Amino acid sequence: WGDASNTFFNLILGGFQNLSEFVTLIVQAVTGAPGGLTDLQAFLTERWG
Amino acid sequence: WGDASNTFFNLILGGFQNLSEFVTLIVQAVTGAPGGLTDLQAFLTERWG
Amino acid sequence: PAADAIAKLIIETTGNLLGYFLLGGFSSAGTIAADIIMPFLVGTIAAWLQWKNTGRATELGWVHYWELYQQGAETNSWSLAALAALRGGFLVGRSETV
Repeated sequence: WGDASNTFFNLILGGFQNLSEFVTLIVQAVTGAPGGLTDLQAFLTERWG
Repeated sequence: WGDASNTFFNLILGGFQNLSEFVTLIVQAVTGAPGGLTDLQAFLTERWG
Repeated sequence: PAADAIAKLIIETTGNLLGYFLLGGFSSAGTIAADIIMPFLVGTIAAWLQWKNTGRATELGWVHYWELYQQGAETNSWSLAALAALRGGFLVGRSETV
């Protein structure tokens, strides 16, 4: 079970515990302000405008 | 099993059903036109041009 | 069987272990588990019924035989009828006149 946990959380999930924090990481990588996917879309829309 | 399902589909996977749906959401957030990763690359490349 | 039936031991323990795993219990011991050790306690939780016959003790007195293990005609029915199983067990060692 410990080996399965290592495989699931390190290999399959990368270095991310879940998908929500990974979304936040994507938002922080493409935008200065941290936030959700809506925040990402808003910042990108402002940039394109 | 119900608690495990809640944890998997809400915590680990966020609010997204699957990675394909999450990819579509990322493409819709960063580009106006929905589509796959190829569509994201195409829109961003024409915007680069 | 109401505590450690094989269906319980498989399904419920697998679900509990999967929930613990998804929370990250095996990644780090911080998580609090919910009955992931049920197969380890097979035949130990509420597995017996002991009854002391007070009337028999009063009849017999200070010196008496203590206890007797009794197996029913149906080996998996005492949990269904505890009282009937106990009375069937007490059917054995009683005062007898012929």
